[PDB]
Amino acid sequence: LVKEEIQAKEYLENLNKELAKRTNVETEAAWAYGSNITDENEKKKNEISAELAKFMKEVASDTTKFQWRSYQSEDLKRQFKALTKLGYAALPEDDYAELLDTLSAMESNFAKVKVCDYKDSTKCDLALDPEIEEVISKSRDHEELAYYWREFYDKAGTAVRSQFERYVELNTKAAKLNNFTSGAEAWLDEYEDDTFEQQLEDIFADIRPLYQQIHGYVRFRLRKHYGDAVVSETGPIPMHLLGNMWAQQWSEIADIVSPFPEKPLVDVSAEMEKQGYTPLKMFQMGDDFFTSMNLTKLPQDFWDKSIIEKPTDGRDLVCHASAWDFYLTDDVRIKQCTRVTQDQLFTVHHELGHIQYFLQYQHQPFVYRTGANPGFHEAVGDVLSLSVSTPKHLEKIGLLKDYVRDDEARINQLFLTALDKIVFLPFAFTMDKYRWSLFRGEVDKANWNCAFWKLRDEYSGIEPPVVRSEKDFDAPAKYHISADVEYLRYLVSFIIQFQFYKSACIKAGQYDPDNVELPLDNCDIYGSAAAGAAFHNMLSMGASKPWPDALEAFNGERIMSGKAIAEYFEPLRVWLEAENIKNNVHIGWTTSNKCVS
Ligand SMILES: *[C@@H]1O[C@H](CO)[C@@H](O)[C@H](O)[C@H]1NC(C)=O
Ligand SMILES: *[C@@H]1O[C@H](CO)[C@@H](O)[C@H](O)[C@H]1NC(C)=O
Ligand SMILES: [Zn+2]
Repeated sequence: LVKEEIQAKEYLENLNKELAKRTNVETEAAWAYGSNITDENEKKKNEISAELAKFMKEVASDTTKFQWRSYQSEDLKRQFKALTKLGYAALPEDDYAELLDTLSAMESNFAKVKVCDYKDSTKCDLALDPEIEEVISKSRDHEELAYYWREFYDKAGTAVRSQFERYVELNTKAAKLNNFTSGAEAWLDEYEDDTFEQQLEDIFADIRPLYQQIHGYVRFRLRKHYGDAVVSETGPIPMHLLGNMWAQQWSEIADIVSPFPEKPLVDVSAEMEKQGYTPLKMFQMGDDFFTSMNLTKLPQDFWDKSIIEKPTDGRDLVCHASAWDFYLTDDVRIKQCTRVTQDQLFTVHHELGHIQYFLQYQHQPFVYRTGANPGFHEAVGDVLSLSVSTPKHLEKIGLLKDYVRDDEARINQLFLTALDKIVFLPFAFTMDKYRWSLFRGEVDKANWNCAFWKLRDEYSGIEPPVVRSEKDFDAPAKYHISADVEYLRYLVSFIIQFQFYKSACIKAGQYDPDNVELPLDNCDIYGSAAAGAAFHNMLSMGASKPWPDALEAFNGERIMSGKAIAEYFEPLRVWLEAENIKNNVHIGWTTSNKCVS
């Protein structure tokens, strides 16, 4: 049994190596398909996934040869337990193949959406990225906005209802084969905490009043721009006016809702273009931020194999930005259809945070080469982006000029940041609240579409521009819903990234709550080896320990907390509460009239 444990340790070392080797090729096939959507690439991706699922079944069976619950090493026991968890690979081979086909159909559908131009309906080659996203972000023609909203949701959402239904069924079947009640419990398993969902309810409830104030002010300002017939005083905000196809962040309309329109609003896109920025330069700058913190420089494979601008050959691909670990040493890549904008610069850092994480844990055994939890993975790059976005940093790198950081400019900047960070929280929560409700069998198929919009109303106080019904199916028009990517990770990320940022800022000498010269919202951790060390300590652990141990390695904390994010926006909360009372701004909303059961 001491002998058996020694044998089990060698068995796991070899198994992890083999899993990394096989997953490398699965990842190559997935990369090929995602960068070039073809029936041939789809078939190879799905065959290799099927072969790997069959291997995982064998692995799970082989683990029963070892009396691993009697072993001394908690590490070995953790590895064995992770290797017993089959997920979708628990499905019978025919069901697994059908699930893969279903997922590919939805992903292909999303990637291939083309719409007709509003001004000339004979031009029908407008894609989400970049053409439709450009219109939704920049047009202030409410009819044009509503047209693109409808065309996109009809094609990206409604077209895949039947595939989505079958996916829900197979996801549920898989979950029950793994002894989870549903796919909701399967997803929640990744956080290794039986109170995790309630913890999020509690944090969300604390931040919700600030969201209500932001919502009310934005509606007030939208109504002043568009008039009562377009934006009602008391109803949910028509979502097509919020600058984003899913209304998940509202910073693209900052020029119609900024607190002080006479005072500066940071948008460095023009200066980036004036200075001849390219996607390459943007990625080089991100790399430089990480190396400035004494973290790992991007390896040669990254530069040689990444795709950092949209192809011009007219093939179909998934343009949704992503970061890829190929499970060797130093083979890590990003695929991004990069444009030279402030928003895209943040996305670059977001994706490079994933890459940094891959590099930091690449010597862990294969089973531990992943995030402490899914939210940790999403948070890394956003911590850097918070620094990148500060007037302090943008002035230093020459992208922001003639900027006086007076009280009004500060409110503009905090408000802009809140349009990205606070507004996203109810959005992110609803993406999984909706799917969990379907996974759990709590909504009859007859009510699936209005269940989606009811949640979007309840939590975000937004609604479609036009009346929808159960003849539409709108949820899959969000990438992650069509792609079967869990979304709670982003809610978790948006909370914990402020915990990481606050701690890194203190370690860098960039934040002191008692010093007016060092406010949290102007902290730049660029150049801080001390902040980098904290990242190294956490990120190098991968998934070797439960996430509270990874957090503790960073800053001694073990608890997920909304204190930091509230602290960041406290100056905005004070101003905004006073401003809404001053202007008699209506808070809250009536139930939406936009979904017919
Ligand atoms: C796209 O993939 C197909 C194989 O499915 C291939 O014939 C074609 O050359 C590929 N294009 C690129 C740019 O890789
Ligand atoms: C920087 O990182 C290297 C590599 O991890 C480490 O050995 C060294 O201690 C760090 N240097 C500083 C100044 O923190
Ligand atoms: Zn991400």
